[PDB]
Amino acid sequence: HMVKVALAGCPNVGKTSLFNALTGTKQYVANWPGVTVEKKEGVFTYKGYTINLIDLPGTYSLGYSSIDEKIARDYLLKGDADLVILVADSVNPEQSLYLLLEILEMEKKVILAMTAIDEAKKIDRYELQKHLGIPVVFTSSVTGEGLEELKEKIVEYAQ
Repeated sequence: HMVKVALAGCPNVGKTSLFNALTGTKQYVANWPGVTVEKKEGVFTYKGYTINLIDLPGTYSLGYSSIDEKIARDYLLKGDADLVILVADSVNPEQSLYLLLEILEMEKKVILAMTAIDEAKKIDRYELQKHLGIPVVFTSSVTGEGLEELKEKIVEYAQ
């Protein structure tokens, strides 16, 4: 099967690192349609599923007026993605949780991928997940921690 998965997040939450760890060199850069804003897109396979991962511009809010947010908002409204992975900073999750509320308006199928889990130690996952009613995965792009659990969640939504 094919699955289209959008990666969303505020600026500086490790979204590029996570994108790179998932796609490796199987990615390429182009421009979003009609604008100069760069688009990264890539592919990986997991357990028979081919996943097209599209990196959305960083956004504090989908409602803002800059081109970055218009791009992300428009893409999420036109629900081409099958699900969304929201990349979130573990140390300071407030902005990510705000964005999550906005995204849930447009797409109910969301996975929360927490980053900076190593620094953070220096959150009860099951508790955060029970609260939110969506899967929450703790990831480290560097060690690969949590990436298997993330991909497993992608295929669960896909079905």
